[PDB]
Amino acid sequence: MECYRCGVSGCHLKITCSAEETFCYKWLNKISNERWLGCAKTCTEIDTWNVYNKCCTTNLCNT
Repeated sequence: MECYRCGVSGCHLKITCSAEETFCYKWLNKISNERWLGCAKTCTEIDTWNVYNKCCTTNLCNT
């Protein structure tokens, strides 16, 4: 499965999650304009007031 990570200037990068990671987590920090996009094992959804993290089990579900 492939996900969508964010480089240093771009946010449309298609990476490949090894057989180890099959989850697509996309966290957004409406404070430090910083987001944690990548593949992980479990989910850590963070839907607060400024932060918004969403995990997926499909393809490029984090774009």
